[PDB]
Amino acid sequence: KRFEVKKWNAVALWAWDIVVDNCAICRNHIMDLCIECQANQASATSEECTVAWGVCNHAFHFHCISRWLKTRQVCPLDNREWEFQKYGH
Amino acid sequence: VYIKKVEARINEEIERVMHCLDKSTEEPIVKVVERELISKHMKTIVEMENSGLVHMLKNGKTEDLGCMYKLFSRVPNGLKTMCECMSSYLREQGKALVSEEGEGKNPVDYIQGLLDLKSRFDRFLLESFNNDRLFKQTIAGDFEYFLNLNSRSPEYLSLFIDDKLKKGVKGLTEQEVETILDKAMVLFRFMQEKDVFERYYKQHLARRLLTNKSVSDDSEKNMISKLKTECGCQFTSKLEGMFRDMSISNTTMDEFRQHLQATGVSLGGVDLTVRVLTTGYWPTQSATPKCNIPPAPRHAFEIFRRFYLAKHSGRQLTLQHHMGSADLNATTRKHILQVSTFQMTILMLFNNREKYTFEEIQQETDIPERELVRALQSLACGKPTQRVLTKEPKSKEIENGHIFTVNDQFTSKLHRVKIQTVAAKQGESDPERKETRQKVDDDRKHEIEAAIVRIMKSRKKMQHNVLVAEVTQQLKARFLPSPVVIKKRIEGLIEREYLARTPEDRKVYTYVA
Ligand SMILES: [Zn+2]
Ligand SMILES: [Zn+2]
Ligand SMILES: [Zn+2]
Repeated sequence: KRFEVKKWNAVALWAWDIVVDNCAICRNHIMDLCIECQANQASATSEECTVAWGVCNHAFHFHCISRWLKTRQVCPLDNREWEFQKYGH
Repeated sequence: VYIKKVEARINEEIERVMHCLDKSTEEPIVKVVERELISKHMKTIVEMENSGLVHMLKNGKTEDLGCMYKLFSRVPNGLKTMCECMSSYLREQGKALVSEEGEGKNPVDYIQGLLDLKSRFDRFLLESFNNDRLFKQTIAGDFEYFLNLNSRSPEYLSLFIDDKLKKGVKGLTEQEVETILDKAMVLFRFMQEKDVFERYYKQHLARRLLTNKSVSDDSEKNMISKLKTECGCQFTSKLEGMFRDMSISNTTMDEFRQHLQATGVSLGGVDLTVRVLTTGYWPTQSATPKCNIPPAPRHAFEIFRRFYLAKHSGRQLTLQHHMGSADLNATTRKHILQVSTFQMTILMLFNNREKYTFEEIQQETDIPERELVRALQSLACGKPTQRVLTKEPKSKEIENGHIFTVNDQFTSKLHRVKIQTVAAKQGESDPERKETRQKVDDDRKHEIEAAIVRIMKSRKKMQHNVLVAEVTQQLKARFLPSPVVIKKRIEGLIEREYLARTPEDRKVYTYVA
């Protein structure tokens, strides 16, 4: 051949049990509102209800995890105390 | 000459009242001597022209500044009359410098000029005013006055620190590097809107760590130590996470090299360098591009995904193209090219069959839009006499039916020639600026709504505007208070279970935890 690849350096991202189809706290979907909301409108304004991303790389609706934090504060899908980094999908 | 002659007059009056008269009578007169005499014309003097304060500031005769400082120290309100004029001059120079008119202010040069004028002002202050408190607070307020404008300044300073950290070519030794870094963080000290600063600093970290390594390998510790004294430890969760992700990436790289030396039956697993990090830390570039990949990178990505889904039970993988690089071994000698995960698919399609066009690479590739355009242009457009992908229809704009060819270009005096069309002159186009502004706006929104739920659970309640003062004081060193935004967002806690904060019954608030 005329051009042959010798070296490659991809960077491979990884996702834990974020479940990009079912929030693990309320069980609705990674997006599509939460249980305390449901209605896409209803005094929401640009639906103030987005996805929250932990350091443990799990994902839930901000509302669900922030309401769950009131009581239990250690991420239900492992044991890690749970921190924050990215908001939204 | 007026200051010198009035000083001579003061001295001769002092010696006269010390001999011919009695020193006791000097005080009332020296009052008028600084009042009905100095104060009188001091006005005309603390302004006007004829080699005046505003002219000696731009000329730089420090002896005159020191002389007038030691002279006007006796007359009351004289320090104020000179502070107001020097502040007017500094505000003029500032609005002449922050001039946004004529978009094109060179980033590393605008902030350099800002440092140049604040340093000369501070040195004139320390040599003449002897570190006076009044002049210091006046220049502080002056700096706070014009720094509310020019919102690209944190981005300009972040681009400056990236240019200084990528390679220490200028100032090979460590002493001047240390001094320039201290001056940089001092300049950053008198800067607001730290959120965009941290965002762009993290973006520059991602740009400098996901590229060719061995930039400094030691200055990162100095940077993180300086940031612990500057930004604090609230942004080191994602900072140390970037470092830990780089560490895990190289560890998994050597581990996958070992596991490939064991298996690696396919030729796809040759010289492989696969890094591993998590979404939270490094933001998603786009919608995980899924364009056709060359058979070798396909096999490499398949092996990496199988490993990440097997050993890491629960974790998986997400293929993408908007990151990384490669070394394309071309072949009179064998010169190895370089492709940054963008030209691999097009060059592989050319290897499979040459004489393609835009339709061929847009039909049988599943190629995206903006980034495809970018790569194609970088490869056949705006190229110096090192063209690796030529075409017959020579033109600036991109057509559809244009055949692509290849040229030798023996000007490469080595075997490792790279095409670094990416990371060009800092343009900062409107779409990327708007999207990062929206991102930092959503970040600010989440930040204020995360600080309020952390604080007001252990504090008292507000009636109308009591706790907003506290939530703005806690964020004074972060960014602007944005009263309208926070007022519109706090009324969104009614839908939240924690502290509905009843608007009509604002007499008593809840504390459900
Ligand atoms: Zn949920
Ligand atoms: Zn919700
Ligand atoms: Zn977790």
